[PDB]
Amino acid sequence: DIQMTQSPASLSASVGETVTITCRASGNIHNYLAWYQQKQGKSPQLLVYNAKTLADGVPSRFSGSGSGTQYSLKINSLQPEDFGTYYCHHFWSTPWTFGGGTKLEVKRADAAPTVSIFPPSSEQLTSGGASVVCFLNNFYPKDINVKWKIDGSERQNGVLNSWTDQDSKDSTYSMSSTLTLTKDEYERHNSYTCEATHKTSTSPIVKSFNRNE
Amino acid sequence: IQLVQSGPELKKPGETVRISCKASDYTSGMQWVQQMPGKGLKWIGWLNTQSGVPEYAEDFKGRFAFSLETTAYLQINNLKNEDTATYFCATWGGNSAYWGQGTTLTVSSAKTTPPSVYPLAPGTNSMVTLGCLVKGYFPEPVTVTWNSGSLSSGVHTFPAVLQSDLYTLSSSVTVPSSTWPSETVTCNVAHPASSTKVDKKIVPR
Repeated sequence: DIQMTQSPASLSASVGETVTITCRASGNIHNYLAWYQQKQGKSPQLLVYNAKTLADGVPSRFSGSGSGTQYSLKINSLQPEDFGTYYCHHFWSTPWTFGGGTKLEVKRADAAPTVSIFPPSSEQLTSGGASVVCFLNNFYPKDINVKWKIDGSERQNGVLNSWTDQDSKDSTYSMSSTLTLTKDEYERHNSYTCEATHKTSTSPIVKSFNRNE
Repeated sequence: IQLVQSGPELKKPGETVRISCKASDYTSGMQWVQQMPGKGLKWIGWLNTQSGVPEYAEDFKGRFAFSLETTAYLQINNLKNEDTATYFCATWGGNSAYWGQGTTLTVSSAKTTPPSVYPLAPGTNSMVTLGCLVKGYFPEPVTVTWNSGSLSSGVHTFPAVLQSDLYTLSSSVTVPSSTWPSETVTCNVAHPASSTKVDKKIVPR
């Protein structure tokens, strides 16, 4: 069993720059290495095979090198369609293992999230439920933390978060935070606040509402 | 040359499923790869079409098996929740590789449930953000659009989160305050599994 150690796991670059992705084999694989590219969960596209040979139709800014147990894929003058995840896959001896993968993301200017908080809808409250939703849209970089407050007190249980991938049009990231409650728990309080902490501010980026208003 | 795979699959823990991969030209041999949601690519094994000899990786020996027909199959036995993922098939030849579009497999004891769609309206600037909460559905996925597709800008749907045995997700849309509420803004949620379709008009509070 020859394993592949791929690094880095994450990489940020901008259109025009050059990045290098490396894979190391736990044993000699004699150039039996294949580099793949995968975008939005779609099917992988072979980029390079046998370590240094470009697949059919692959742009020349792609190039692989290496031998023995050390290989790397170099991408120069990055084009916007070059961003996605990459994987190395050897096929010297069974099992043909894949590298852990490398997510190559677009680097752009910092952008604070645009926060929106939405009270439970009429329809839902009628059914006995009360989900309070908060949107932290179009920010960059992706690191972000959300904190809920009910009547000035932090709330942690009942919260579920989801994160979009880097948008293909503006290179930003978005997040969704949802505080679920029962009609009764929700009606016992007046103020609801959604607070985001992002590197674009040393203060919380907040938005809130009050039932009694 | 192209590889086509059978559509999505939904099975219960302990059942069996057969995934087809049919080529148009049909040599070389083929391989199968597994990819769990949000995870990397994992090799299942490959089949030497010439010698008919299959070769599997440790974690797939026993419950996974390759077979032929221009249609290679990947059958999985005694399905486990963890078998949930997308499965790809692939062959090679000349100066490139050929992969299938992928086949999603969900293995759960959960009961197919349609989603409950709620309007997310503001508790005014030149731009206003609206949304739709798609709660308690199963299985995945769920296609969300706005104004039948007419609104495709300033729109994005967040990945679903699994709570209980059901999925929940929301969609965000940003339009001009001069457009809404004057002009109608409705989100359209379709849930193939339940052959369901729901429309929620975003009505101001």
